[PDB]
Amino acid sequence: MELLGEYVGQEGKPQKLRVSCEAPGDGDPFQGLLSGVAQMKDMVTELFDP
Amino acid sequence: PHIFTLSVPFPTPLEAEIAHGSLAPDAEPHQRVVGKDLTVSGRILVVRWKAEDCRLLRISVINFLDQLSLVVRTMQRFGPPVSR
Amino acid sequence: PAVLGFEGSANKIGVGVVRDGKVLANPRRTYVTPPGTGFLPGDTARHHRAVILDLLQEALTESGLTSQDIDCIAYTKGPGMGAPLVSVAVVARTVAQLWNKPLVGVNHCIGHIEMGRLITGATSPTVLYVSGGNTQVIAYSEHRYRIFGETIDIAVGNCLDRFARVLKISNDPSPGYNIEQMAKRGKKLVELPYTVKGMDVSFSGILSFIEDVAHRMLATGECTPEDLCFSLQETVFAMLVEITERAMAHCGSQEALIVGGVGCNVRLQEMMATMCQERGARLFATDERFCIDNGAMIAQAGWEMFRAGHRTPLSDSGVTQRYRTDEVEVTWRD
Amino acid sequence: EAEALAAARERSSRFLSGLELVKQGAEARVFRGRFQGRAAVIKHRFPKGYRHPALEARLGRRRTVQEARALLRCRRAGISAPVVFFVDYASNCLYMEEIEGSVTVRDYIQSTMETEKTPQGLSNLAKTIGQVLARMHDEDLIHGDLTTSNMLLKPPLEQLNIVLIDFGLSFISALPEDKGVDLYVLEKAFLSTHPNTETVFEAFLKSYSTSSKKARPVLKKLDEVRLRGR
Amino acid sequence: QLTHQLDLFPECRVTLLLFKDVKNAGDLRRKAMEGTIDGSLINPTVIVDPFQILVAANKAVHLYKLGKMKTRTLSTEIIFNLSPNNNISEALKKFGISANDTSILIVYIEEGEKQINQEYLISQVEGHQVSLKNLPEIMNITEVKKIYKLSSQEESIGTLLDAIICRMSTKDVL
Repeated sequence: MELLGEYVGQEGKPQKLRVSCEAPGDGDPFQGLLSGVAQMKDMVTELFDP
Repeated sequence: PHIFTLSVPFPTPLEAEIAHGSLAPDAEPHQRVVGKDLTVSGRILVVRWKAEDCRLLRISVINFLDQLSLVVRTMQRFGPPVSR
Repeated sequence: PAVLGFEGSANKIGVGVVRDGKVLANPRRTYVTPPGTGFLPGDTARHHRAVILDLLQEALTESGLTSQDIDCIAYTKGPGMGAPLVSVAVVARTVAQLWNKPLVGVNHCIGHIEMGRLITGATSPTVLYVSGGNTQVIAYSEHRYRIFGETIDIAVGNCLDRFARVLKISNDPSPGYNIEQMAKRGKKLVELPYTVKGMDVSFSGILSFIEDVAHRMLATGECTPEDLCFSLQETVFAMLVEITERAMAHCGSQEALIVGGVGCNVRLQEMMATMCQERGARLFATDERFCIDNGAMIAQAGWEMFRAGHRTPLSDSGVTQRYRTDEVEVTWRD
Repeated sequence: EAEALAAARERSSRFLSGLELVKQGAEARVFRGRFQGRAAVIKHRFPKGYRHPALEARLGRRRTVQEARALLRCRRAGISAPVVFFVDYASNCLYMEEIEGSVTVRDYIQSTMETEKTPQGLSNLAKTIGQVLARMHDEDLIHGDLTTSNMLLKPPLEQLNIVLIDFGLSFISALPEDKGVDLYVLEKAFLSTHPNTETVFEAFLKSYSTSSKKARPVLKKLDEVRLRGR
Repeated sequence: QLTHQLDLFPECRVTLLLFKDVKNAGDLRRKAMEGTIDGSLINPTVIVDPFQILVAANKAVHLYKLGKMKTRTLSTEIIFNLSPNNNISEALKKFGISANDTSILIVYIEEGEKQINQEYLISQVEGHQVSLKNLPEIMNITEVKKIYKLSSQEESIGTLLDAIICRMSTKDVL
């Protein structure tokens, strides 16, 4: 129940990331979902570009 | 042999099947070294990408994830997923 | 049934809402650009994504229909651009899997020609067809669409629009319009290559040549650009209508229609009319916006490619960079 | 100047008033009559089409001049070709003499199948036709549309002497691309006018491609046409 | 002699005469140039038929009665319109009368009432009247085809009338 992902190339070490989503009941989780969208974009960029 | 697995949590299996399908059948402009593995598990969707060069890798990642984001904005503006 | 023609190919986007024989909504945000810079795979996509939900909602509220009153999601199967089409597509596939609709691929050019069949309403005429990516003289012969006129390099739409580009005219609404109404005020036409090689054209020789004019149009100051406008009007409209009546009398046809990237011009209407009077043939009119790549034409061609029963494999479909109308299997007609 | 053109109007009215129909259509006018005692016929290209002046004259002029040059170079090379009298492009007229023995390779293939079964003498006609088309393609004067109805025969009716005519849609810069285009139109004419002559056409193809040391890139470009439809 | 009814600009009447027993260089050529001879004087040893003359004379009539012609006189035009050699110097010199003949062909073209007495010219030039069937006898093929240089392969499928016709058609566009 959270935006969950994991990268392993030939490093053999787990690069596991995940971010929480908006708990429903005060709104739809999709807002926290787009939040995690932006988050994962930032993460994949800042990790892979350098 | 760069591998990248990711578990998107959805509310219902409806979004599981949808976001599995609506991005699978495209033989991507670049699968030359990229394998797209879309496995639905309940209401979660696991997706595993396989690549050999990180540039087109990142392009696939972010392009997909924004096709995702667009499925999301549609499930906010037309959805959330209807029972089918 | 209703069809969401989800077209955007290179510099365009649009939602053709086709239902009950009318193109209810053909909205757009013509991706108008700095002078003569376009044909984008990337920012076309950025633009189209940013605006596409807005355009969907616009077309839907104009039509007043719901996500359960639309009956098809026709994405342009090709030949478009790479990223513009997949970004066009993911919405098509998603609203299909969600609204409970089927993904359907549709050829691009057959869309132009089907909207022409809605424009003409004549007995299976040959069609000179030209857009930003086509130079064909077509007739539906032997169960398929037969290519009698085929370029190798460029296209009358592509040609006239790249010309109006390299002269930095106001890209809106269509460079063709600018070269059309920029014409009448120039004289002293010249001789540019006339290359008709039996039933096939090679428009490349046209375009490049006019480029080599601009230099001496500024280095000597003894010629105006309106000259170039009227001259290319006369020349290329001649070539096209000449081979049109030729391949017309060949197949026993006396009809002619011009659709696509350059149909906005009216000089072509005149020359087609004259070649028709002389050889006893009849012409058909033309227009600006309809022969510009809306989203309505792909919805139209989807009406046929979909009413028949042609479905795309839900497990494989989408990206194309060439998809020819004799690589098709047209079935809705014998 | 316009006075000479009025006199030309007068002569065009005089020579061409009271003559029977021969044929007229679509980039061709053709009549028939006498010339100083001899027999002759007429072939006419024209600035009689209206799209724009200042080119239409150039158009008709270059058209008829090309046809005249083609007939001359053809019959002077050695190919059997008709004889021309004089070329007055001031109205784009053509006076061509008739060669007697009116029969086409179309008519031959039509008639000789009554005695021929599993074509053998027709395959030999195909041998000869390949010989003569390679002979034309020695310096590659493109008939621009080879056909079964474009090959006449002059007697004797045994040595197969045949004439090639109507070089109006012509050019001599032969590109194996356009050459394959020609050979394709050729095969299409075979299949259309003649049902299932694969033995005939194969005899013909082998005869030509043997008698012609050039058909290889031509047929390769033809194969290129086969996968794109040109 | 015999008179005809030309076509393709028909307003003229062409007439041919054949004479013999001539030997002189300057006086007769000057007689021709001075117009005191109103016919057109040609050697007999390069011609094959009166039909070549007829075609060249029709060329002359047509290009004259428009004035567009390179020429200005009907008489001198046919002589160039026989030889397809675009170098008009030799197309006038050789194909015309030289001092290498004991016989001459005369071509006259008549319009309306412009009449030139026959006995007048018969007196003007020395020679005996001979009928027009003597062409093949003086015809020396060894030198006739020297100006055509035509291929025997073309001769295989026809006569030498149309072989010499097919090439006189093309000296104008090229």
